[PDB]
Amino acid sequence: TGRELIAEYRQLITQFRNFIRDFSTGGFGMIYRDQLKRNYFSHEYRLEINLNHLKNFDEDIEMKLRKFPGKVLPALEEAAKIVADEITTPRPKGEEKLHDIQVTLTLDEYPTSLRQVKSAQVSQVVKISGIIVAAAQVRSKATKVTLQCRQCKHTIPDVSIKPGLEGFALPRTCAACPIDPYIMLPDKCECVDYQTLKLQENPEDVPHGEMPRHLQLFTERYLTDKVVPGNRVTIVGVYSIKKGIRTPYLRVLGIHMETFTTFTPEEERMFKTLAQRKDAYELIAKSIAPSIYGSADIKKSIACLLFGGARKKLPDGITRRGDINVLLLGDPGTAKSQLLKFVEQVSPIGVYTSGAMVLADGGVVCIDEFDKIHEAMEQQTISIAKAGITTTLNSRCSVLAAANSMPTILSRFDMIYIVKHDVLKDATLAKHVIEVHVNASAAKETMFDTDGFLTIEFLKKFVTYARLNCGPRLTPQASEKLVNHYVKMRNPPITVRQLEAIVRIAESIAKMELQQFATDKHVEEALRLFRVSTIEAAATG
Amino acid sequence: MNAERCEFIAGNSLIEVIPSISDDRPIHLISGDIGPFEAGVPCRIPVWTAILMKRKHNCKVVAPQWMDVDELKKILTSETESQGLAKLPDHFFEISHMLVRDAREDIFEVEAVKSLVQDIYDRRDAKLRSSAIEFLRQNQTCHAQLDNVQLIEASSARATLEACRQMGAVVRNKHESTPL
Amino acid sequence: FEIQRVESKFFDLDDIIAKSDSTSCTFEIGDLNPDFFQEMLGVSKPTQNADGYGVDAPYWLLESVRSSFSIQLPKAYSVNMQNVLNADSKKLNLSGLQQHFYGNGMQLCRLMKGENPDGALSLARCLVSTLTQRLGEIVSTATHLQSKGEKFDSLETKVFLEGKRCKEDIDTWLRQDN
Amino acid sequence: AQESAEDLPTDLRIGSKMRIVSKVSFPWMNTRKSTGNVIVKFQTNDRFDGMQYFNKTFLNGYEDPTVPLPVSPMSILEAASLFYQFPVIPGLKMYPRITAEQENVSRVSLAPLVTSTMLEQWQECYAELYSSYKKGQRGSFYVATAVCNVLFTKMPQKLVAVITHTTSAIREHLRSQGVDFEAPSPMKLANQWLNEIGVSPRTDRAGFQCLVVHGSKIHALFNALMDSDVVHEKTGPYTKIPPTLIATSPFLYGQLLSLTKSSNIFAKAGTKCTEYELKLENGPVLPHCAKMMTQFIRSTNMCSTEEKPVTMQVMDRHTSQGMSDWTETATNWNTVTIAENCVKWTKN
Amino acid sequence: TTPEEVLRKMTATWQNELCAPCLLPTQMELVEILLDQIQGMEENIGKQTDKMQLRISVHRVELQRIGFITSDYVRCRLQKIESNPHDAIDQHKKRKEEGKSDLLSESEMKFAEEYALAESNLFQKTVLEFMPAALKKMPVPRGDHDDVMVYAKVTSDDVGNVAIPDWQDLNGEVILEMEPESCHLIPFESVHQLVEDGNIQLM
Ligand SMILES: [Zn+2]
Repeated sequence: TGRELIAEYRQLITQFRNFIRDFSTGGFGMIYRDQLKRNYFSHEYRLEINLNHLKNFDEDIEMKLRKFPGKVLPALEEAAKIVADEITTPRPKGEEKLHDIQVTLTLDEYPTSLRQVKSAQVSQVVKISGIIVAAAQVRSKATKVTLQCRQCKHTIPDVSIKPGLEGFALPRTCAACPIDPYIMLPDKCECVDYQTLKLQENPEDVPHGEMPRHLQLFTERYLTDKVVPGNRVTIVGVYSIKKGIRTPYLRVLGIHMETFTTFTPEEERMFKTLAQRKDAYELIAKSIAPSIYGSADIKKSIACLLFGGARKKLPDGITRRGDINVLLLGDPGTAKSQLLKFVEQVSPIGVYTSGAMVLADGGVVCIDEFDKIHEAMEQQTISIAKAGITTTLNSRCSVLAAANSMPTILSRFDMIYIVKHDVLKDATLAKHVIEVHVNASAAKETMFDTDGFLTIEFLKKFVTYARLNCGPRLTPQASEKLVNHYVKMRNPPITVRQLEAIVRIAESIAKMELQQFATDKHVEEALRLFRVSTIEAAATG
Repeated sequence: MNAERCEFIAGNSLIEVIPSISDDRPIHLISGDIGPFEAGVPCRIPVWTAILMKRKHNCKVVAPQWMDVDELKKILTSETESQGLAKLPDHFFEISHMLVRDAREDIFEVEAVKSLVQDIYDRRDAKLRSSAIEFLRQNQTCHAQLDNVQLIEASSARATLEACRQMGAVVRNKHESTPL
Repeated sequence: FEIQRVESKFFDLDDIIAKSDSTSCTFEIGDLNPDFFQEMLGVSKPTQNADGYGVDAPYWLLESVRSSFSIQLPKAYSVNMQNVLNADSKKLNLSGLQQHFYGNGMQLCRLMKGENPDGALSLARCLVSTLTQRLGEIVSTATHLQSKGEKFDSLETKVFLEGKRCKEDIDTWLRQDN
Repeated sequence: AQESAEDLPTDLRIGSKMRIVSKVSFPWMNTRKSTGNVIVKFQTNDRFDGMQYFNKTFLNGYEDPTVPLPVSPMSILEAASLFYQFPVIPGLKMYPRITAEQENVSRVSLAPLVTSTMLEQWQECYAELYSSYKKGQRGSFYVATAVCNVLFTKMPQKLVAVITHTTSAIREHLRSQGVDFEAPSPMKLANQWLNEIGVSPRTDRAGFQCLVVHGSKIHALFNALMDSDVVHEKTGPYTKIPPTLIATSPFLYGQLLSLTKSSNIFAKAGTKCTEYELKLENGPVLPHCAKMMTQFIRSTNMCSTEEKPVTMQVMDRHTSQGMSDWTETATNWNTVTIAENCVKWTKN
Repeated sequence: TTPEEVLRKMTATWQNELCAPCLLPTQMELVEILLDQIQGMEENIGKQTDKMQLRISVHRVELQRIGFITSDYVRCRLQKIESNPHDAIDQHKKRKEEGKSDLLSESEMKFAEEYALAESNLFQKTVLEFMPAALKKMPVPRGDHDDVMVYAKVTSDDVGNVAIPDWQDLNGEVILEMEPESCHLIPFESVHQLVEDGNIQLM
């Protein structure tokens, strides 16, 4: 009865060829024909088809494709191959080989709940939604294999293997020789990529007081390496049972996703306009955390932390650091954690936390509750030698620390503040802050913001621009002041660490203006900031 | 030179229409007389004038003889068999696109006509691509023959001219570098 | 009001930038005033060996040196690289090597003609072979919508831009007829 | 600057192509003045008479400068274009043989019987030519190998051989073969110092060149060319095909051959300057060719308006650079102007 | 000669002028005739009392087409003159010395001279007055159309033969035959004279 199946198969190929050629949106717009031609010349051997367009063209083959996908879908792939040959011939010399094309599907329906796939839906096309929770490494699967007999060396070529997580059984005895005599040649088989994923149902759809359920997914060729854990997806695929009890899995036919370092001349002109302004440094310091009152010198210090100094390597190989580090002390209140969260949002790379020290090469780490590493701060490296291990972890970053209160580690911080009788001024602040929170309750009921402060999306891009492009130095006249200041303070706790910290702060201030050189102006502002911050620790405690 | 100017030149061709209005005198265009019009009696006018009347419901357009399905199949057969480009009617693709755009009510067997025109365009495009790729491997000559190319096909393929101009400089540099 | 006829590419910014590049060269000791290295190149003292003063100089200056001098080929045009590029250049990133590849090669041939005719002819043959291996790929690559031309030379960029312009025009004309 | 003489100076470098340009039409062209291609058409006994004049010029084994001329100047044109060559294959180009100068000529598969019998004939043919050159009375001959060109000649006797376009590797290989030629330390102290302290001791290019051999030392070069696999290509389009030999006087297994000739008319811009072009291609352009072609022009009186000169050009002579340096009787030239009163060239 | 012939000649002139890389001999005579025809038809329509009828719309659309052709031709020639004005004057004087047809009309020549003076003033005020006395001459680039290719179609019956450079040996040249329906990819300087004579249409 094989000729009847051959007649059915060739009829299906004829109808799918007619669908790919004749479907149109009016005029000369044959969308699938044009898409197939563009994909083939782009060297992407794939096509994507909408089943509602197919249902409007012919209802019967669409219904058959849904109910018998393992029988009907290879005919559609074969029809796509034939139409691609017709479209592209005569191909140029060297490109005579005809490639093999993968067909994918889309479908406009409500997805089925992952808990409510009926047992009648085995071996049928279904649509499911969820979250990707895990993703394995890509592996190879054999499509066609060559067999040879162990004793008499007779061969069976081009034995084809069915798709999915299915095995296949070898011939038990020789066709032309003991039990199970055939072997598989490693050199004369064809292979394609595949990948396994795991899908979790959406937490919105879990019934109250229960854990979510899971399903395993199988993907092939162009559908591999398309997703990462955490992604939200909708999937069209065949519901299958893995080879009287079996576990189920889904063979994927279509995925739908439910979700810097480059600039325009407009962006460069915007950055340069802000750099050309005289009040740019004060404007950036004002733009840091506008919801939190006051703290002007602290906001200036955080701007210096974000921009940093230059980084140097002399001919003998000893490097000089560019990072800057800041510490905050005093009462546990006054929105310290909100300042740290703002720096975490604004910084090009960064982390907030209460190891963690490693994870920010070129970035910023905010540490709360610091009263809970000396090598990490100075050497930008930590080391270990315990039983059976010795390694070193190296990473470059700047650190902002908040404490609630060792005298040893105070040497490692460039700037220190003590936050500390507010009640009369705090009455006006209470009026403003409670008016803000009642306005937030009422709410519950692109360089500039509306209030003149800089936007976060512009500020983050501008910091990322400046760090990769400015790189300043000091003028000799700027260098001449620091020598006299150092000698006077030391011969009226003065150290070379403090001198290099002042030099780094002066370079950081000159970076924001996009200067070639730092001058006496930047040195004097750096000295003012250093005195105002550090002498609080000399006066207190 | 671009596709809009190609369509502009293609508008000067003549085509036959059947008016429903009537008029007594001729119309003395600078491009020559076209009238008079009698209702139900066909006559020949320019393509731009035909489309202008068809938009105002003043006539019915009669398609060219080469838009018959048998004639299109003959053209496709010759284009498939010949190694070079086969010969076509003047402004073939432009007149096809203009009439499908503005007068598809009057074309007969519209989908079959449209599909055959798309087939002819596809394989002529492949022939031109292969010829240009095989030319750009050359170093021995700066000449090729491209008989029966259409104006819009020539307009779409101007990268080859720039590539040949760039190749000639390096060839001249090698000739001047040859010692004596 | 008097007129001076000049080169056809006198005002070309790309040609000025191409002339502004520099190559490694060597000059004979004592045959030139050592004021030259401070006067033209801004170098206080030449680096010196048994063969001569060793420096880098720009092409605009090197054309004016009617005295004796010698040229060393840069890294991108060294003979091992010539063998590599002549073997297969169909997918290599020439812009990573040099943004003015063919232009600097033609300048090097014109300079090296008096010192080393065989090396000059060998480099010219290499340039012709390298461009022949890549022009068809450029003209084909221009037809994709997602192409952005990252790897191409300044000379190849002209062909790429013209091809993409033609593709945009014909696609815009076709999509009226829906 | 310009250099000049009464007659054409000799250049001994063999070239690949000759082109001659004139403002006066050639005899077979005179019907036409429109732009187009013209056949070089010969008439009656002209080719046979030119062949007679050629063999009579070279009958003694060296040139006789006193033979009477033919009557048709077309026979002078024919006699200028002839030479003898071995080996023989129809449909394969046999010059130039340096691998850098081949365009990609097509593959030709051949039987081992054909290649073996060809090599067996080649050894006898080459030995016969060399015997008649050294101890007989032959003038000169050329050999074009895959790596170099060689010339054997006599000084106006003393014998001289010249080799051209060699590498340092080929020079050292000939040294290992035992040829001699008149071609154009502190590290030991450092190693000694290291060994004296007890530190462990484990702590020429010159481009392309020519060579000249005098006298009795030529016989070593003869045996080297007989032997080496360096000159007998074992891999490529010229697999197992022996080197080419060329002469201007007959030798055993030598085949008589002729250059390809063609001609064109160009017209431009409504000017007086129609231009008439003659080409000779597809073989070596030996030094006698230019000398006879000068006589073809001067016999047919194309110089009569000497205010409109005629120019001649010979190409690819740099592959054989050096063959005219060993004497004051020769010259390097590439482009030449002919008049009746003089012949001129550049200082070069 | 009819206006129906003048318009047909003008269209072929417009196509050749767009395709050619340099300046063809001027054809402002046909432009002046067609502009006068536009004005005559405009005044004739202005004498009509009834305008909401088919004839007036057909006439006005034809005037639209003719105005487009003439305007685009003049714009292309002005954009060519602006690239190098001194060289255009030089080529016109050389054609006059050779006794050939005009490259520029009188108004085009006047425009070229006035634009050249206006362009000279900016360079003299910005740079050249500050130079040393040897460096005060005005630079003028040479022509640049040496290696340009065209697609060309043959229309005349008896065109004959053409010569092109030989890329195998650039000392010499190769001869081609042009059969009277063919299309070629060819250098422009080989077909320049035939494009002037109207035996070749550029594409
Ligand atoms: Zn068996």
